[PDB]
Amino acid sequence: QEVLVQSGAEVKKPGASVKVSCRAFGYTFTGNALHWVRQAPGQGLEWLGWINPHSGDTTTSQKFQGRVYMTRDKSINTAFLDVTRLTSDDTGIYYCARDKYYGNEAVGMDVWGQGTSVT
Amino acid sequence: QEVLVQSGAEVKKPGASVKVSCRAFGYTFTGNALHWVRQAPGQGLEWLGWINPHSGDTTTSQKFQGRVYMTRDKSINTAFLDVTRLTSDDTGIYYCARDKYYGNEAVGMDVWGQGTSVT
Amino acid sequence: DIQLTQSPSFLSASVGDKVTITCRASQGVRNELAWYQQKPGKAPNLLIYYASTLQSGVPSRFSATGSGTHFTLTVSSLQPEDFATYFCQHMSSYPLTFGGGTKVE
Amino acid sequence: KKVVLGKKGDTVELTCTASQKKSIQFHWKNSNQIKILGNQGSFLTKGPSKLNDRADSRRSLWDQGNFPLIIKNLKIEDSDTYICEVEDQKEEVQLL
Amino acid sequence: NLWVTVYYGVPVWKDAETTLFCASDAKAYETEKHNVWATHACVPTDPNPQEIHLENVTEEFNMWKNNMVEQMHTDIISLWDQSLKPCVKLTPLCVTRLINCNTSAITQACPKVSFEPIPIHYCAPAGFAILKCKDKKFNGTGPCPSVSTVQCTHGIKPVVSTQLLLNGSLAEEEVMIRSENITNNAKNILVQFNTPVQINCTRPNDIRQAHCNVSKATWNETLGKVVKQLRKHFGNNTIIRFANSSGGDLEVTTHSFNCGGEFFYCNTSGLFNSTWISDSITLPCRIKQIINMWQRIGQAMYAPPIQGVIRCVSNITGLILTRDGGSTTETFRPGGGDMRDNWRSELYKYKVVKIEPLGVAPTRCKR
Amino acid sequence: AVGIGAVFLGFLGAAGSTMGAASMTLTVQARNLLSGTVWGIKQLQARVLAVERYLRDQQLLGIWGCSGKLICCTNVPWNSSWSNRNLSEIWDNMTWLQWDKEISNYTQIIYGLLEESQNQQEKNEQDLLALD
Amino acid sequence: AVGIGAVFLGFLGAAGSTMGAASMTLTVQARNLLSGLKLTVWGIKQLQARVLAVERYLRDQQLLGIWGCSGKLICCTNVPWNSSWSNRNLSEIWDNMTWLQWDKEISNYTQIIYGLLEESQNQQEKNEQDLLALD
Amino acid sequence: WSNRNLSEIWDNMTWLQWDKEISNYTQIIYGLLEESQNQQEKNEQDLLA
Ligand SMILES: *[C@@H]1O[C@H](CO)[C@@H](O[C@@H]2O[C@H](CO)[C@@H](O[C@@H]3O[C@H](CO[C@H]4O[C@H](CO)[C@@H](O)[C@H](O)[C@@H]4O)[C@@H](O)[C@H](O[C@H]4O[C@H](CO)[C@@H](O)[C@H](O)[C@@H]4O)[C@@H]3O)[C@H](O)[C@H]2NC(C)=O)[C@H](O)[C@H]1NC(C)=O
Ligand SMILES: *[C@@H]1O[C@H](CO)[C@@H](O[C@@H]2O[C@H](CO)[C@@H](O)[C@H](O)[C@H]2NC(C)=O)[C@H](O)[C@H]1NC(C)=O
Ligand SMILES: *[C@@H]1O[C@H](CO)[C@@H](O)[C@H](O)[C@H]1NC(C)=O
Repeated sequence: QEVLVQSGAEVKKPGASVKVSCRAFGYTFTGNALHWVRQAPGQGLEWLGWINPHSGDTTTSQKFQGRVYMTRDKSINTAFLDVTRLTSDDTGIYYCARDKYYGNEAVGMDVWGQGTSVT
Repeated sequence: QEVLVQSGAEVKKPGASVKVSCRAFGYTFTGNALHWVRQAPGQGLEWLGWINPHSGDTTTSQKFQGRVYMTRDKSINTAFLDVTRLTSDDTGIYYCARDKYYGNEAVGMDVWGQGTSVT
Repeated sequence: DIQLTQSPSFLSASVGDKVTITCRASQGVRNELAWYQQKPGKAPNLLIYYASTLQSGVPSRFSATGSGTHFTLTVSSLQPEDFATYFCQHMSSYPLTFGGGTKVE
Repeated sequence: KKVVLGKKGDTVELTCTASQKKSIQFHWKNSNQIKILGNQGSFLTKGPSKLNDRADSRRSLWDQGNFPLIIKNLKIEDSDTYICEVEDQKEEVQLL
Repeated sequence: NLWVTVYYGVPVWKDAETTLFCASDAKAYETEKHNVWATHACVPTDPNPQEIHLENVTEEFNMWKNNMVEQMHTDIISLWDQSLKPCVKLTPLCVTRLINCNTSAITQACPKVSFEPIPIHYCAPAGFAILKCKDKKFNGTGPCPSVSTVQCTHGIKPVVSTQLLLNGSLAEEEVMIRSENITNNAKNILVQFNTPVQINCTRPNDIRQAHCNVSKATWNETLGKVVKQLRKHFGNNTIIRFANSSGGDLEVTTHSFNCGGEFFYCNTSGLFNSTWISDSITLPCRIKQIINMWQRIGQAMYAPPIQGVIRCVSNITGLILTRDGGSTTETFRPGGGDMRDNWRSELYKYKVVKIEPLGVAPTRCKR
Repeated sequence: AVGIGAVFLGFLGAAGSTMGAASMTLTVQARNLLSGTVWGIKQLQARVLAVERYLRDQQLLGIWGCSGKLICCTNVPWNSSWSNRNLSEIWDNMTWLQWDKEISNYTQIIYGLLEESQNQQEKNEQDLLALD
Repeated sequence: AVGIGAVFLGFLGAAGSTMGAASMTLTVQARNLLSGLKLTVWGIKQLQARVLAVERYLRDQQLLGIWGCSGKLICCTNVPWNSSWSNRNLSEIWDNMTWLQWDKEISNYTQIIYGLLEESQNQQEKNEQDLLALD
Repeated sequence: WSNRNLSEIWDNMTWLQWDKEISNYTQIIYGLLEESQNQQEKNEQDLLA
């Protein structure tokens, strides 16, 4: 029942910004922290950022600070990931993941989206 | 206008139990404590005990513990007296009486019922 | 950062085998670890949180021990649905990172 | 245990009485697990028995708390123990 | 050593049976007799629906002893008896083993109007909540694994039907059968589909004749998945038979429903025919002028319908059946006629609870 | 571990949660108890009855006089004959629903002891202390 | 003498008592100001009774809200007692005066008490706690 | 939320202009003072007692 639904594929020319959406079904959106995980083709998983959907607080890794922005919309239970100034490195599969979030801290990523392919 | 009305006279076998009622008119029943006193014919009064009609607590003399029981009914403003294990000593007139009850203590027995003859 | 290494890089085993995967941390992380399974083309599924507790819905054949910088993921019997990629992650301090990736075949 | 005798070729009324006065759910069944007839609230339904076109109930008299069974042209083979189901109460009656 | 503290606003609910209101949308300009009923019925809807999923908690659902079935019954009798004005009603009065009953007659004006049903909600007042069971394969009675609280109900169309279910809500995963007690031979079983069966059922341009076409292959695979879903309760080796009806009135031996303000009665003899072991079907609908009233006991006579063409399509979403237990094969015959059994297939998963938000708890305070 | 702050579960969001984690979400469920011709006065009846339902509980929490609501402490001794289970079992391992189920039949004596023990013993002692 | 405990004189029961129980049973009379076609006029009468009762409780509670006590049904304020209001010993007031005759004596002077306690002391306790919180 | 000092706000400005200047940030003030301080002060006196 708990599921995260992502948008379709996207191909974008380098230099601009990309927006991808992730909507939550089956769980209450305003209580659970949300992570962004990207995967290069042939490589492992690299972490991008994590967002509280209630207060709007975000935290991005220092390798992607000032270039990756995370926003949310409570009336549709959606989250938007903006990643700006793409090179050929950032081509891959994007994932939104629900954090388990026990005791007001990060625990684990239980339910993930189907993923989007950005090129 | 304030009276106590009792049940009719009864005759009973030794070893049985007798129940006598006392209904209060003309005063608030849950406001004054009720005494029970008996009188065998030929001499003065003898005392059993007295009861709070509101809290439900009873007080019985040490000559009649476990033999004389006192109950009450707030819905019909009545007090019931049960005398068990009868002998020929308890033959006489039984009285319920309204305590004056000034200053959270016993003061005087003002209004008395007409009496119930138990043989 | 805190770099997390996995051993062995590629593992080969048969059906019904008990094997162990070792996760090594460059710094102290206490009991803060998560083990995941990723199939090719799918999304990762959670297996172990808090380095010892089994996720509901995962079969009880999995186990996970370890503390400090040393962690073991142990399976007792192997099945054809089990052969996928296995990841271990830390969340103790910024930034987070995943493991290198172990292939079982 | 009510036992009633019907003559051959006549009309017999047969009775189960409920406790209250309301249009409620009742059922009428024979002994060998075959339904005779019941209600479905504001209507009547009949069972798969041989007595399907032969049994009648009075819709006016249901509101009183009694639910009748009218059998015309009584035979030999229908002598049986009939059960009336009124809110998990077993009211059984023998018909000869 | 330990003292007590009071807590206000605790998550504690008990079971209650208080009244609620429809709170459904009303257009307030048109005279279809549902909308002008809806304006004097209740407030229009809140456009942003509240849905709060809960954590791990179990609750005992029971859809054979619900309270909102009675609220549905009272509200929709109050709608039908104020919208459909009949030409003449004959009702038993039965003034009090000898009972004399006089068939009282009520006469009034009877115009003809459209009766397309509308979706309505059911929204509780302040201090109450509606729990919804979210198990995709729900038995009907017992514990629920993950409940969710809702502001109020999805849109229900108050349709009246016998022998069939119209305009309903499909199941989540598969066709589900629901019963109060298997092997009781007196309780209706409710069957909820997973795919809609589209049936067209219209009066062509005698005026009391109508043809009612349903597809064959979709209904065949529908009955195949129904029999595959009901074979788990009967040993998976028994022969299963479908028969048309057994006696009864006109509203129970035939598919009795409403279409365009006309009281359609359609025979279903050629629809429950096959026996199962281990292009288009037409039904002869005859528009009748006599009916047996379902709100009480009594009969009703109406006007002849409007001349012209009357068309209505519908989606069969469920069935009301019962068992013919014998002494072996199993026969299922379709039943119905109680609208409480008709509206329990749309309120099978809903519960009303009352908050008691004041508790006590021991800890180590002082004044 | 890393944190980002507190969250919002919504109304009835922590009914399945533990005893200690549902002692800080009382404010969300405080507000919903008030909220806010024939078939035109049923709505007024429902609103007035909800107002009376809130105001009775407000009077009950004002008579055991705290009025600094959502928690207040009293010095009524918790008798060990009720809830003989340990503090750590009932405060960290068990939901609120079973707690209300287990103290369902013994609540009225607790209410009647709070109302009478702590309103003429805490009061009329401040008046004696205020003689100087 | 011997005793068993308190009794229950009920609603408005100590209306003839001389303070004492009437100054102790404040909780029995304050708990029922809330009480815990034919229907288009009668229901309007019943609702107008109930809503007016809710007004009757709430507007009396707001005056106690202004006079900052919050420990309801008994609270102390620091207004001095003028001898022009009543010249009586407290042993004359609290042993030999029922509440009804005391209100009958005071009721010509009550609005001045209400205006003085609203205007003076709540404007002299507030805007002084802000001065106390300077450092 | 507002860059004005403590002197101009209490003697040179009306309440209506302050309600205009605060209406962009009323909900954050309400949420902060509703959540944080009554989640920190309460259960702190339980630790004190
Ligand atoms: C229903 O769903 C709820 C979630 O909504 C579940 O509640 C959670 O249950 C898990 C256990 O599976 C809890 O996880 C534990 O959290 C502890 C948090 O530490 C704080 O709390 C403890 C309480 O004593 C304090 O002592 C401490 O100082 C902190 O303030 C962790 O510390 C725990 O991990 C440690 O203990 C275990 C015990 O064996 C060790 O093995 C670990 O290695 C580690 O040392 C533990 O992980 C979680 O907190 C619960 N949530 C909430 C909000 O409380 C329910 O379990 C679930 N089921 C039921 C039936 O209700
Ligand atoms: C908890 O309270 C109960 C009463 O509420 C106490 O029960 C007492 O039990 C004895 C046993 O005979 C009686 O004689 C007393 O009269 C009871 N008390 C009262 C007030 O009626 C019980 O003792 C208390 N628990 C503890 C541990 O003291
Ligand atoms: C007391 O009341 C009298 C009434 O005239 C008034 O003159 C006097 O000033 C008052 N004194 C005080 C201290 O309030």
